[PDB]
Parts: sequence; C-alpha cells; structure tokens
Amino acid sequence: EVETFAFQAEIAQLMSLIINTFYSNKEIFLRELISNSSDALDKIRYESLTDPSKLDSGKELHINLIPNKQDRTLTIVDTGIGMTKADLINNLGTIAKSGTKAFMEALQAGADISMIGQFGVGFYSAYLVAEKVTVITKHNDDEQYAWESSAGGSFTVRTDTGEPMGRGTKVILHLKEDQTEYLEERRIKEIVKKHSQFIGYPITLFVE
Ligand SMILES: COCCOc1cc(C)nc(N)n1
Ligand SMILES: [Mg+2]
Repeated sequence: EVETFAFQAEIAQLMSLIINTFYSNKEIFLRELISNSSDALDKIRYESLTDPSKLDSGKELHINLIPNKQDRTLTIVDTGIGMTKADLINNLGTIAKSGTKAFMEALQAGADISMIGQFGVGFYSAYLVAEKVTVITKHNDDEQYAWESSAGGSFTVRTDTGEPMGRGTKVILHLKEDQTEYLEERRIKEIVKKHSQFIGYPITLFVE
C-alpha cells in the first residue's frame, strides 16, 4: 500500500533551509509551481508534435488553481506530462542534489531564496507555505501515484486509486496555519498577475 523513503541528505537539507530561514517574500512559491506546470505542459506539447496519440489521455493543456478553506488547501493542477513512479521517487524528476548544490553556492554569493527556481528545485518552495504537500501524478506510461511529505527527512509514495485524473500532476498544499492568505481569491489574482502574467497556458482560478 504505502512505501516510505528517506530524502537524499542534500534535499532534506534544502527543505530544512526553506522551512527555517526567515524570509518574508513567501508568495514566490506559486510562481514556481505554476512555472513547473508550464514546463510539464511544454513537454507533452513537444512529445505530441511527433506522436499525436500522447494526447489521448486529454487534449486540453491548462493550469487550475483550486483554493479550499474547509480543508485549508491550495491545489495547482495541470494536464502536463506527469511523472512515472521512478521519477516521483527521484526528487519528482528534478536534479535536486546538484541543483541544491548550485543553489546553495548561489546563496553564499548574494542570491536569495526567490531564485530557487533557476536551480531546478523550485518545487521545494512549496514548503515556504505548506506544512504538508501531496502530489498526485499520472503519466501516460504508468499508474497514478500519490507522493506525500511533511518534510522531516522522509516521504511516502502509494498508488492512488482516488479520482482517475487522465494525465498531469496535482500539487496539494496543506497550508501552514498562518498562511491562509493564499486561499483568498484577491490574493491569488494579485500574485498570478504579478509573477505569471505571461504563462503560455490558460490559468483558471476556481471560486469557492
Ligand atoms: C516539469 O516536469 C516534471 C514532470 O512533471 C512535473 C514535475 C513537477 C516538479 N511539477 C509538475 N507540475 N510536473
Ligand atoms: Mg478547466
């Protein structure tokens, strides 16, 4: 049912640094996630140029932002390439070890945390605002899986039998008790307009 894994040492250190460094400009977390979805949508666009059946699991390429105050979650959904179980386990398809290294030597030279994305590990910036992150993902070549972590050095992967999603990735942010501003419609608009106004994909902000 549920497998448990240790983060490689550098990733676990990255997540600690993200969770523990005083840094007030937390909103960039949404820029990085959106920008991740956009890269995944780019990849399935690319693959489908030569093989049109790739989009058999879904023609529409979009990004949805779904705030829920009940569950205190914000979900970024896309219909991108998604991840196989192997990639989920390998730091969600990133190069987090050397990315973390570059990022940490960039810090020691006057970078700041908002630059995390230039190093290919922007995903982890989810931990600027989430105490727990769940990733539901489905790639054409594999089953639908759920990855989950509350940091602390370990993460779980399980097969997800919940809502078949067809193809893409859902990032569910269980928000820190004091970062509920990111569930406000107005606040999400302001951030999407400021940081992601030019993203080549329709971004729908769901209402509650
Ligand atoms: C960006 O390409 C990676 C494959 O799928 C992924 C990976 C990550 C970290 N986020 C999303 N949204 N999709
Ligand atoms: Mg839609």
